[PDB]
Amino acid sequence: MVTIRLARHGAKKRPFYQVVVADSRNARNGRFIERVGFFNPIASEKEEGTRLDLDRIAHWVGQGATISDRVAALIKEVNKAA
Amino acid sequence: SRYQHTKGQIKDNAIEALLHDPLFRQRVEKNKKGKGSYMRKGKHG
Amino acid sequence: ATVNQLVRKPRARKVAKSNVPALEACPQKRGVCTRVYTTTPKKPNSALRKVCRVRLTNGFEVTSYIGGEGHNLQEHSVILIRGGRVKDLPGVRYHTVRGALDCSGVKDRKQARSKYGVKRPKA
Amino acid sequence: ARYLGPKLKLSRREGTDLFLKSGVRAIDTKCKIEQAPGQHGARKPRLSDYGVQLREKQKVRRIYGVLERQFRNYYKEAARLKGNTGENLLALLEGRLDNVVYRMGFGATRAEARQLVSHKAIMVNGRVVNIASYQVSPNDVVSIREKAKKQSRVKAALELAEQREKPTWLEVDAGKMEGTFKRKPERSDLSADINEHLIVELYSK
Amino acid sequence: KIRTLQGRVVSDKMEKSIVVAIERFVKHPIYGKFIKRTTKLHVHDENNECGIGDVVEIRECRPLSKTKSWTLVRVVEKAV
Amino acid sequence: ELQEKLIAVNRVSKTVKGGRIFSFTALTVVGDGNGRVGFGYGKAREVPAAIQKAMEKARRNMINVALNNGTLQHPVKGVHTGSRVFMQPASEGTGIIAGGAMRAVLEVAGVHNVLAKAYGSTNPINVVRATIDGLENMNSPEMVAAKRGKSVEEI
Amino acid sequence: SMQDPIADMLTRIRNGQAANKAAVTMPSSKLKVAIANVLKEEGFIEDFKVEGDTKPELELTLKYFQGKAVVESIQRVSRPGLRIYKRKDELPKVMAGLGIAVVSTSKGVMTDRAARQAGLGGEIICYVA
RNA sequence: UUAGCUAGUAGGUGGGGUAACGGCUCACCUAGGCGACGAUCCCUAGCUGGUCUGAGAGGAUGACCAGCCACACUGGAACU
RNA sequence: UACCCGCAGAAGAAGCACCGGCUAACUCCGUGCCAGCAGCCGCGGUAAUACGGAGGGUGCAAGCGUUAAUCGGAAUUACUGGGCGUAAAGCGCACGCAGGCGGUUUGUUAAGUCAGAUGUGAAAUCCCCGGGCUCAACCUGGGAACUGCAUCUGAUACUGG
Repeated sequence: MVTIRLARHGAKKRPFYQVVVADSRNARNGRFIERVGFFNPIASEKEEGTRLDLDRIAHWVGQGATISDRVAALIKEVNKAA
Repeated sequence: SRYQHTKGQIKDNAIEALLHDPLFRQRVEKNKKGKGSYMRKGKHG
Repeated sequence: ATVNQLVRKPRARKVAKSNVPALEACPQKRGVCTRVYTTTPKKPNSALRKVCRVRLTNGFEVTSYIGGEGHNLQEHSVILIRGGRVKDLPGVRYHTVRGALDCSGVKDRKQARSKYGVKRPKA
Repeated sequence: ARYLGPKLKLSRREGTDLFLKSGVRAIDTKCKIEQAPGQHGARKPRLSDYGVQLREKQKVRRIYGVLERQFRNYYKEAARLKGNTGENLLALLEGRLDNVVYRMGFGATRAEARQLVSHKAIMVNGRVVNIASYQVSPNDVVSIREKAKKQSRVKAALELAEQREKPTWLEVDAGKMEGTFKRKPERSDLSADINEHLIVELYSK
Repeated sequence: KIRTLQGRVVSDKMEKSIVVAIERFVKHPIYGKFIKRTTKLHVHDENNECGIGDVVEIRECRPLSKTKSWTLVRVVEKAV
Repeated sequence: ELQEKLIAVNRVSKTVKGGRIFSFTALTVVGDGNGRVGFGYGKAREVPAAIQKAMEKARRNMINVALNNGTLQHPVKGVHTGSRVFMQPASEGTGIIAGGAMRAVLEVAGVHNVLAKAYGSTNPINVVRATIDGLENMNSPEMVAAKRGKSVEEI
Repeated sequence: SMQDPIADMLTRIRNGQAANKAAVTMPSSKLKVAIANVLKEEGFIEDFKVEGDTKPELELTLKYFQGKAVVESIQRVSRPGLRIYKRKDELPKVMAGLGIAVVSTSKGVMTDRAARQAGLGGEIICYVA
């Protein structure tokens, strides 16, 4: 099925996660359908560090896609503060 | 390390055979003056 | 040189042969000394120059210069050989590598030791 | 990664003062500045066109402390930028920390100022920077930290900065031991004995 | 609103079927000269109607044999 | 006042009953660092005698060229015998990127910024002819205003 | 035989300009007159006339300055062998300003400059210097 | 210094087959189809995004990362 | 674990290639067309700045050299951008099918051509402006670019019909 998940990138011990509407069979860093936002867990906290696209995630959940554990938490947390 | 001579198989007398190899052969010298002595360049300039 | 002529038959990039084809684009190869011998050079030079015939791991049997002053190669010494032309001396397109496998390096160098495989003298 | 040798062999090969000993003692007492270094110096050469381009690059390198692999990288950057590639290249050497230290006059030489920098005596904007090639920006403060106000080196060095010329592009405030890199220096602000066109010609062969 | 090529009719020995050269003027990639490059096509003609030499017009439908995926919309010029 | 390079010094020769009479050619350019350039080519039996005959032959025999801010007006070609020679104006801080004999001529002409390239032969004497051939036929925006009888925003 | 008559006009200029002729004639056509006009508006030639009904004859009058030609040089670019079209960003400029291309656009023959203002490209006929 | 290749071959009608169009398969019928815009045959090769070089146009290349293909001791075949 | 603080003492940490020209850097001693060097020219036959050693110097520097391989330089396959009287190069001469090219004028068409719009040209890479690792490599946000292909609407000077 179609999912919404984090692909890892970044250097070693300093990850960085793109957020990617994939088919679930494809490998983590491989073939995605869309990119939708990002997530930096090492961020400075004076300067962004997470940005989802809530308008295009809600579209893909419409058409009937899953979400991860993490991408769920990131949606909960980017609707509290913003 | 053994000279590889241009004579084939030596058959009798080897000194007289090597005498007629390029191994030996007159060495003449370039004159530095007169009558075959022109350089373009010269060793440094 | 007419445009129309080049459409129908375009320009041939003339493709270049290598000077070291026994290597086959390996940067060295290994082989075995068949035979080791001095020979006289081309004109105008005068000398005796040390070269071995050598059968490579890819079949090719080729002759090979030996650098430096003095050596101990012979029948069946296993040696490493590299590209490198020698002029005063016809048909010799490869050098032996000194100080690699069964050529030990040169006795009593001080200058340019790395080209002859000679360890820094302890002082 | 650093020239460890005799500093006046370098100054004789250029035929120039490269500022590599401070000026407690002046230059012409110590060495022989007119005569070139080693055995065959008093004989002139006809120095070739490659020669004079090389000789000029190595003057600049040997002032600022920089080695070739690193200098070549400054040159790539300096060309990448928009501007005269000579003027840009000298901006990027007057940006360097170890130099900016010395031009504010906490070091006596660039080799001293580099030992400050490496030994964690320098902050930039509060943070301890300890690497010589750090590129200072406009409106950064550089300043000494609190062990290293109590050194004899730094006080005696600030005496020697009053006898040299003043840089325009720094505001130093020398009782505190800080100062503000205000703007990038222009070509007019720097020494005009350095030809820069020779370096650029060199690399674009 | 259908994509529709034109051409002309370089055989018609086959039964309900013709062969139709499409010309086009391509710039050569290197030398800059514009060139006649031809594109032959087997085409479905119902009614055996189209003669040899005839200008014609054709469209891409589903596959109809091994070769044909092209069917004949209308004739334009003919009998010449 | 004016700047004066020595490009090249051949030894040439002439045969006689005796054997060879050797002799030296030198080749010099002079210029006012500001759009004037001569070249001269001396011969003599000693070398410093020959450079001197060239420096004289260069001062007289010396031509004007309209530069623009220390570079060319527009991209010029030039040719003499085997030597073809293309030069192109450049943005400030290129320097004179350019060959052997070319590089001399442009420096004392007071070009500061060019992209040259010598095709063909690179015989020093025929290249400084081809380079000067280039620079002298090259033509300003004020000259072509006059030619056609305009003075437009092409200016 | 006679297979590019624009190149013929351009050569007839060039060769007259070399031989110090006041004027040159050729067979007319529409397109020759179009070009002849651009060449005149830009000031390389003094004036052209056309005479004849049945076999018309274009007579250009050539132009000199310091006892020396105005038309320094004049290439054909698009030939019959090799037609050369260009989009509006890709238009050449000739001596980095100072000469002129001549372009056939859908709004007639004009200079390179006047096709950049009008925002067109097309077949490039000829450079002039 | 490979010029003629092709008889399920090229098209038709009808049966069968496939998730699906189809000589995919079969029987009958027509005698076509491809080719100097290089068919056929031989040699070499996984393809691309890219990479290196070059002022550029070009040339060389396809290791890592990513997309597609193919293979799983060699050959053949199905089953679920 | 990054990162931060304390202790001791200049302590524990410099080599490789080159110096005849091209090419930055020169002098002694040995050797005597021998030994050897050499990328190309070439050096060496008793005063070797070219061999071997020493002293000095130049260049790179935790690397420095040799070899192999690609592009460059090479306008030496030349589209950009070469030639063919004697340097390599005009078939021994013609006729002529495919092919390429085609005088002048009006109309029409709109294939080439040009302009505009939409769709696509995966992400990474490259380039620009930023941000984060003390700096840098490295990572990353936004853009530009992907010169292409298709569809639609115009233009009609040139080419074609």
